[PDB]
Amino acid sequence: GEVKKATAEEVHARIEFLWQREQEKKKEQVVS
Amino acid sequence: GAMGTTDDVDPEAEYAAWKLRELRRLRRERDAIEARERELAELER
Amino acid sequence: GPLAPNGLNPATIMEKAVRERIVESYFWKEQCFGVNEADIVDRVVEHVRFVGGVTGVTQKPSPFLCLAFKLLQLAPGDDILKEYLYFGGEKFKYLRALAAFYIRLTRPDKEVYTLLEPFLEDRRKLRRKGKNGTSLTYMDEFIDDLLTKDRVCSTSLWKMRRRDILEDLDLLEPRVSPLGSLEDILEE
Repeated sequence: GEVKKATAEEVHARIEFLWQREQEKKKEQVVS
Repeated sequence: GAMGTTDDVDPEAEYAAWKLRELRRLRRERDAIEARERELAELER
Repeated sequence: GPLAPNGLNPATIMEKAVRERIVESYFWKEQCFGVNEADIVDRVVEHVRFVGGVTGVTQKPSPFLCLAFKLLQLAPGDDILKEYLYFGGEKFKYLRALAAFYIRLTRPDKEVYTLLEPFLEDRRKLRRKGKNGTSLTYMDEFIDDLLTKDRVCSTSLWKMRRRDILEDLDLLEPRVSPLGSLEDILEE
């Protein structure tokens, strides 16, 4: 039931992912 | 992005405001040093 | 119970009152549950819209402050903090703010200065809430506050040696402002 500790690479990937998601959301709002 | 307020609306003005802020910081540092200098100058002679 | 790079104990860094207000808060129970460093990034981009300590008539601890406390709990390594600062900070400013705040809380003065001083050139707008209502601030103002003030976001900042002291012991290089170079010419 413990929580896994994130690696620098994992956090990096998370940042990139959120960045992509946000930009995509902006594209969806401009397209809509 | 969570922007507290949108950036890059008026880059000239925003940069100018930053320039003013940093200038004020330099103002504070220099004024502090000058104050100490006046204190020692007065006390020593 | 690991201790920070500086002398301080992570549990005691924030006031007992502030800790209690955070843990009792809805945002801590709802949004800080099961959270890790990547999840810290998630909560930052999702829920952080201003920097502050406890605010309002309800003395509500900010999501910012709560995530700071969660960072104290996690005690992230320097590499992850670098990820926050540079990659996260370049992309998400409030993440940089959070990282700077945490570093100021838990890193040696030399590290604090060397890490945080470059972001005095970061002029991106931030939302600042708390003392004297709600106002607009900037990243460099926040950094300056971290470097020069005793208290930030309802958190007492441990006293650091003066920068000149660190320079004299050759632990630090003199800080170079671009405006300093312009200013030398202006004063003459």
